[PDB]
Amino acid sequence: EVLEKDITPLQVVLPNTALHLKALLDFEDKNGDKVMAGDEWLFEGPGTYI
Amino acid sequence: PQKEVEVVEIIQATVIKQNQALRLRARKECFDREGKGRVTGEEWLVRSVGA
Repeated sequence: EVLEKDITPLQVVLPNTALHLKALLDFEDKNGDKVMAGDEWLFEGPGTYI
Repeated sequence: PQKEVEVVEIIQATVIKQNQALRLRARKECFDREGKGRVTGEEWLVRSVGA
């Protein structure tokens, strides 16, 4: 177990900004509907992504 | 002073004399004092006298 990426702050988004969340590898989201290997969606405004 | 909160800045209330008004520009979608929905960048005017 090697620490790939060291300690870092979280990623908080401003109310009038968004994140271009692109899936790198095929996976299933928490709601579980479907995601391609290369889908792109938009993390919305005020909040914080995991 | 808590650990979960941070004081971004101190804001001195701007004095508005009579026959004067303030031009407010909203940085985000929000409401105002009266209850009018303000979108980002939409400048409005407040004519209330005082501070």
